[PDB]
Amino acid sequence: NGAQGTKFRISLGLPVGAIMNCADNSGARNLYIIAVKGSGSRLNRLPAASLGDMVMATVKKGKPELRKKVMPAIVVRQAKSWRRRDGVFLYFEDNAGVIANPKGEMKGSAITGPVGKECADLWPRVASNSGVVV
Amino acid sequence: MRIYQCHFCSSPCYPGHGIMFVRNDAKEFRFCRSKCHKAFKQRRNPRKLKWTKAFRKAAGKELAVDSTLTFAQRRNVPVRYNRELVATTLKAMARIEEIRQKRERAFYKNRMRGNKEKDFLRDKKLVESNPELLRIREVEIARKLAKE
Amino acid sequence: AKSLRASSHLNAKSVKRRGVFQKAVDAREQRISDKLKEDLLKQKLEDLKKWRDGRHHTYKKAKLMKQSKKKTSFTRF
Amino acid sequence: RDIEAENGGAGVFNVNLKDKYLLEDDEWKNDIMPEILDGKNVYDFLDPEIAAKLQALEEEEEKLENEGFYNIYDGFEASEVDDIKEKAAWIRN
Amino acid sequence: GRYSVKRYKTKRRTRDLDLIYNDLSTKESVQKLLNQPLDETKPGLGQHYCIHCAKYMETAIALKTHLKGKVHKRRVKELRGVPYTQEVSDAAAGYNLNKFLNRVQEITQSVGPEKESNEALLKEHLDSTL
Amino acid sequence: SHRKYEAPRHGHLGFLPRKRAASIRARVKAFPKDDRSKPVALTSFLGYKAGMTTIVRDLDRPGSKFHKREVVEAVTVVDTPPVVVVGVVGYVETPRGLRSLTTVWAEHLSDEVKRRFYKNWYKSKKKAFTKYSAKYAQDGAGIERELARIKKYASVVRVLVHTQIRKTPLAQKKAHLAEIQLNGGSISEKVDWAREHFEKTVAVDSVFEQNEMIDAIAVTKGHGFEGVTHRWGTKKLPRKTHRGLRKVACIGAWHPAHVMWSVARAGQRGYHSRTSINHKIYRVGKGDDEANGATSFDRTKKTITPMGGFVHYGEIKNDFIMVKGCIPGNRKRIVTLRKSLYTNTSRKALEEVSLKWIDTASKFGKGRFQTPAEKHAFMGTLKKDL
RNA sequence: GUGAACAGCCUCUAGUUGAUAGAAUAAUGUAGAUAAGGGAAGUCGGCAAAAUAGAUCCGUAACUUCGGGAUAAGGAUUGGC
RNA sequence: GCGUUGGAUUGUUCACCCACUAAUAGGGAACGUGAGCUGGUAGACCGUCGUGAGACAGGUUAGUUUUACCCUACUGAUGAAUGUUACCGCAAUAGUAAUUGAACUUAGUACGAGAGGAACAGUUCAUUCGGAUAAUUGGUUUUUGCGGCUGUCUGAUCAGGCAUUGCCGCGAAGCUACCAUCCGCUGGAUUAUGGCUGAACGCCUCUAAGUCAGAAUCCAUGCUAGAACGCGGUGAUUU
RNA sequence: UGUACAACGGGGUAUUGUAAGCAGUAGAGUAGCCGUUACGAUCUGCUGAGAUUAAGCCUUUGUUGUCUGAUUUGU
Ligand SMILES: [Zn+2]
Ligand SMILES: [Zn+2]
Repeated sequence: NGAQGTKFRISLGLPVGAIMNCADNSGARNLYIIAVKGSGSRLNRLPAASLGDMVMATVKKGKPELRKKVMPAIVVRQAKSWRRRDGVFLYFEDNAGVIANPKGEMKGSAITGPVGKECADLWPRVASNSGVVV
Repeated sequence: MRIYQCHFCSSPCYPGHGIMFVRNDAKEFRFCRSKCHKAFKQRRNPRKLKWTKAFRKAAGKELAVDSTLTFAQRRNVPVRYNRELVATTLKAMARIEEIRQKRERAFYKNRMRGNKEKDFLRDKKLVESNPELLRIREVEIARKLAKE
Repeated sequence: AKSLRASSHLNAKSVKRRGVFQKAVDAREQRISDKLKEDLLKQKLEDLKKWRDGRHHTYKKAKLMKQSKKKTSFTRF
Repeated sequence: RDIEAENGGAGVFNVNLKDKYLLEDDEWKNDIMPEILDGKNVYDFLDPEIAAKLQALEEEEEKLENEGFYNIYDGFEASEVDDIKEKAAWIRN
Repeated sequence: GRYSVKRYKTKRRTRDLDLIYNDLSTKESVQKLLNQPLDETKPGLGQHYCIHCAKYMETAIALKTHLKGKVHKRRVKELRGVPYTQEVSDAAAGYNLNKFLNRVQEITQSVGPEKESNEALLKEHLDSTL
Repeated sequence: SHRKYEAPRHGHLGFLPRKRAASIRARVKAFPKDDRSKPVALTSFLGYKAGMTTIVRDLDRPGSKFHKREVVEAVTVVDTPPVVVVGVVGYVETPRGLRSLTTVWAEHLSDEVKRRFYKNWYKSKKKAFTKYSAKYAQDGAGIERELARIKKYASVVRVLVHTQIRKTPLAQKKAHLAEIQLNGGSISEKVDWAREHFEKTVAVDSVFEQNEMIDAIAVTKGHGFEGVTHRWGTKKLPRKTHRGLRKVACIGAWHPAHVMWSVARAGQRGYHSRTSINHKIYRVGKGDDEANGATSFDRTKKTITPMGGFVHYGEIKNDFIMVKGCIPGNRKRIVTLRKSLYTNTSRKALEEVSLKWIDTASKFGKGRFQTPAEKHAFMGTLKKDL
C-alpha cells in the first residue's frame, strides 16, 4: 500500500547489509539497515529486493539530526542486470537509495540522476520529484 | 520494435539481444554482445579496433558519405499515416538497398584495383629469382610426358 | 486464501464455463472438423490424378487346455 | 463506462485505442504500419517527400550508368603471364 | 578473469572521456574544478585535481609527478580527437549521417581550438604554480 | 525433538520413483472425456521438438500493465509433419478396467512402420503384414467382422497412427506408433471415419489452431547418476566436512532403525516422463507457404528456421506448431500434443495472440542478422566475391 | 641466460626416461581454479581463501630506556625504441 | 490440508532485544542411566587451604580415534524361467501438491453526526514450494578456437617447445542460475453449524425413523511408477 | 547394392581480430656523404585478412572406398 499498482517481478540486487548512495540534498549520503517490505520467509534466505521496493535504512554518512534514525524508502537504481518485459536487459552505474515516508511521500523535494521507469510508475511522488527518468 | 546500433560494433541490436547500460548522464549504451560490452568496460577505443565499422569508415574502407545513407534519418516530427505513403516507402527501401550495395561494390573495386599488377610483378621477380627449381620442373614435366 | 479446491471458487468457475468459454471451445471444433474434411477431399483429388476362424480357435483352445491341465485358470478350477 | 458495462466489465473489455483517430480515409481503420523490413526500420525512412528524393537518386544513378562508373601487361602477351603465374605458384608450393 | 573482473567493476567505474571532453571544453567548467572548495572526503581535500585523468592527488608534488608521466600522456593523446559518441556509432551504420557530420565540423571549427586553448592555459597555470 | 525451525520439504513425493522411463516416447495416460454430441475429432498429435526461439507480441490484455504494450517471449517449435492412420482399436469396459478385444490394421503399410516392428531390418525378409494383406482379399469378411465387433461392443475407439520421419532431417528411418483417441460421437461413425481414413494423412491444422491451450507429454533429458544437492535441492555443508559436503549430513539426534523413502538420496536425474499442461499455440505454420517466420508487421520473407539451421537439428521443411515457453524434452525427441482435458476459465485461453516478429538469427553463437542477405549487406563485399 | 641473488624458470656437459598397464569420463572424494550483484547477513570464532607484495621518488604519528617505532601509515611511477 | 523467518548480544543465553511477516503455535521420535557433526588426563600461572608432598570455593591458558569392502534398510540399475520374437495397451497396489499476500473494479458505495470505511460476483500480478527448460542475459573454458605477454631454447625471420593447464583478453558448443524463462485442475461424500418434515411427551422440538445445504477436510478426476510369478489385443513364425 | 554407409573435400553458419612475404619515406632521432644514403620500437597498404569451424552445428549433383563375420531359438 502507498504504491500504485501490482507486485511485479524484477531481479534482486540488494540484500540486507548493503550500503547504497543517496544523492538528494536532504542531507544523507548512505543507506544500510535490515528490512524489506513484502519479503518472503524462508530458512537461511536473505531479505533482498528491488522493483522500486521499499526498505528500512539508516544514514551511515550524513547529518547527525537524521543519523541514528531508522527510516523507510525506495530503491531507484540497482546496478544489477534487470530485464524489461519490452526487450533488453537494463542496468545502472550504481545503487541509489532514496528517502521517504510509509505513504511513498518524500522527505526531500528533488532527485539527482536517473530514476527507474518502473520505480517511478509505481511511486507517484518519486515521479514528481524526479526530473530525469532513465 | 526497433533495431538499435551497437555502441561499439555499429551492428544491429534486435529485441531480446544484448545488454544496455545507463550512465548518470541519462545516456543509453546498448551492445550487440558481451564482447562489445566487456570492451566498453575495459575502456577500449573502437576507432582503433579493426572489426568495427567506425574504424573502417574513418580509415577509408567501405564508404561513409553518399546519397543512399541519408534516408535513414531519425524522425521526431510524425505524419498522418497515409498507406499509399507507406507502400511507396516499402518499395523505396528495397530500391535504395540495391543502389547502395552497387556503390559499395564499386568502392571496393576502386580500392582493390592495382593488385593484379603487384601479384604479377611478384611472380616475375620470383621466377627470375629462382631458375634452379625451374630446371627440376622442366625435367619432371618431360619425364612425366615420356612416362605417359 | 481460498484454495484451489474451494467450493465457492469452483462454483463460480462452473458458472463461467457454460457461458463465454464453452462457446469459444465449441466453435473451434466445428472449424477443425471443416478442415479435417477438406484434408480428406484434397487427398481424394490427388488420388484422382492417376470364432475368428483362422488361428484364434486353435490357439485359444490350446491355451484353455494348458490352463486346465496346469490348473492355472482364474475362473475354472 | 456504460459501453464497458454493456460489453464486459473492467478487466475484460478490450478498448480499441483506434476508432478515435483522424484520417483521410475511414475505410482503412483496421490497418497496421510495418515497423521492420529486411534489416531497416520503416519509421526512419518514412518521410512525406521521399519519392522526389528517390527520383533525384535515380537521376544520379542513370547519369553514372552512362558515365564510366560501373565498368595483359606490356611485354607479356597472355600465355606468358599465365606461365609466369603457374611457375611462381609451383615455386611457392 | 580476475584482473578484468576486479578492476572494471561498475563499482570501480571511471568517468567516460566524453564527459571529460565536455568539461575541458569551456572556461567556467575548468575554473570550477581548479577551485574546488575544501571537501573533507576528497583525497586531496578538494585541491590537486587532474581533469584529463579525472583524479584527486594528495599534494602539488604528487600532481607534478603525475603530469611528468605516461599515464597522463596516454589520456591527453586519447582526448585530442573527437569523443566517439553514439552519433559516430550509428553514422558508421548509415543512421543520422548529417547529425554526425554537423557535430564533426562543429568540433573542427568551434569546440576543438576552444578546448585546445583551455588545455594550454591549464598547462601553463599548473606549471607556473607548481 | 521439534527441530527448532520449521522449513518446507526438499522435493516432491508425487514424482516418484525417480527412475528411467520405460520408453523414449511418453505414454498418454488420459484423453479428454467424450461428448457424443459433437463431430469426430482426434484427441492428440505427434511431433518432433526442434530448438527454441524468441518472438515479440502486441498484448491486448485488459487489467494488465502491458495492456497495449509490446512483450518479448520465448517459444518452442515442434516439427509436425502429417500423421498417417494405419489402424483402429476398440476398448471394452470391464469390472477390472478397460480391455482391448480387437485391433484392425490397414491394407498397405510403409517401410517405416515395418521398421518399427523390426529390430534388424537390413537382414530380414520383411514378411510383417503379408498374411493380413492377404486377409484383405475379395470381400474382407474378417476385416468387416472385426469392425462390426468394434461397432457393437468396445465402448471407446482409439486409432493407431504413425509419423513421417522420412520428412524430418533426423537420421532414424524408423517411425513412431501411437494410439490416439477419437472423441466425437457414434462409435459407428468413429469406425467409419477410420475406415475411410486408412492409408491417408491428418495434418496438424486439422487437430489444432491458434490461441489453443495444449498439453505436452514427453520424457525429460537424462543427465545420469546425480547427487543429492542437484537432484533434490539440498544445502551444501560448509567446507572440508568429514566424508564430504555434497550430501545430507544426518537425520538429527533421535534414533530410528531404518532409512526412509523420504530422505533425499542419490541416483538418476532425468529421462523421467512428464506431462506439462496449458501451453498456448502462437502459430500453426505450413511448409507449402514460405514466409512462415515473417509477420504482418515485418513483411520480410523468411522461414522460421534460423541461419545455419537449428542446432542438433536441421531445417523446417514441414508444417510446424509454435507454443510459448518451455516444454519437457530436448531437441530431437518425440512429444505428444494433447488438448487440455477441461474447459479453461482463464482469459489467457481467449486472447487472440498476434505476433510482430520472430527471431531467425543463428543459435550457433551470438546471432546478429536475421537473413544472409542482411549479413551480406552489412558486411559488404568480401575478398572472395570480387 | 633472466635477476640483488647457490632463490624460482629454461638450457649446455654428464645421467635418466625408473614408479603395473589399457578403455571410458557417473556420483562422492583428493589436489587446484573462476564466478554476476551484495560484501561477514556466515560461523563459537572472518577458520580457510582473497587482497598486499619487487625496485625509484615523496612522505611518515603517538610513544620512547633517545638507541628505536619505521618498509609506520599514506601517495606518484615502472614496457619498447 | 498448507506454512510457521531474517538478524544483534559469550564482562554468557536454563534468555532477551528490534524488525520483516498472513503468522513468526507448542511438543515427540535422544535427554525414562550412557550413543552422529560443533562449542562449552600429562604442561604452566594467580587465588583459598595445607608444616609439606598436595588438595581445591575458584579463575586463566594450551592440549592425536582413524568403518561400510559384510548383512539389512534406502536410493537408482540389470536379469533366468513361464513355445520364440516384436508391437500397441489395461491398471490392482503404492505415492500425490500446491500455498499465501497484495492490486483494479464492486466504491469513497453499504455503514456512520463525524473521523473513517468492508465484502460477494468480474479481473491482474506477485510470495513460499514443486517440475521442466536453455530463445535471450549472466557465469563457466583443455574447443588449449583466435590473438597477445614475460623468461629461456631451437643461429635470425617463420613455425614452435618448457614454465605441474605458465599468464592476460575475447571465446562458441555443452552444462547451468527465481542471477534466466515457462507451467502448476475439478467431481462426489462429509465435520462444526444453519435448517425441512416430525414423534418421543394430546404443546414444542434439526432427530429418534427420514431429509437440504455446508470447511483449506475425506474419496475420487488429474500426475508418477507399473505386479520383474497381474492381464489383454495384434504382426511374423526357421530350405 | 541403394535418391545406402563412411572418410575426405566444397558451401553456410559461428569464434577471433587483420596472417606470412613484399613495398613505402609515415617514422622520435642518430651517424656517413654534398639536401641525400644506412640504422631504427612503430605506422600505412595488398588484408574483416589469416586461422579454426563437430569432436553431441546445418547442408551436400564432388573424389575415394565399404556392404553375408559368430552364436542361439519351435506352439
Ligand atoms: Zn557490437
Ligand atoms: Zn591526468
